[PDB]
Amino acid sequence: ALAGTIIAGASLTFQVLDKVLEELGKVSRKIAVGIDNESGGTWTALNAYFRSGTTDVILPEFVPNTKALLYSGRKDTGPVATGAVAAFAYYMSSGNTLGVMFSVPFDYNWYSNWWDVKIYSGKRRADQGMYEDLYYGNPYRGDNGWHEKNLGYGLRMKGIMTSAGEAKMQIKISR
Repeated sequence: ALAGTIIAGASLTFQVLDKVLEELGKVSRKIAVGIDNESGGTWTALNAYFRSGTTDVILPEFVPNTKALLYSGRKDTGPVATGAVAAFAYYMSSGNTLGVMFSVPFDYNWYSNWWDVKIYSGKRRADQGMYEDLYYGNPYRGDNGWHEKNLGYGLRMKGIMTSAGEAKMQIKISR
């Protein structure tokens, strides 16, 4: 499989993320995530908190500098009207936590996809609290466009999230 593994950061592309979407099979709401670690140091996976949906893989445990992690999520299978919404976190060698949130709702008539990345001081696990901080703060929209900002601590991020039910999200963390 692809999701749950690490690859060369330079090889992370939309084709790779789309192949991640394909391995999820037949599910109407899913997401493929790829985060390129160019922070200057390795990261260690903490945990993933799913508010909606679930995942069939484990967060890549270690993500050395210059490498990208591949992850995926999906709505619960079957006759349930839900999407894939979660926050997951990585503990960076710098001593702070990278929090990542994605939201792919079941409906788009009154909802869009949203996402955000933020650095928290110390070792912080992903939970409802982190999800709300990221979703109700000032998240980017899954608008098929690239967005970038300073994350503080000498790091910044640039990423993109697509707008449909089968979403792709590519992010790069650079020093």
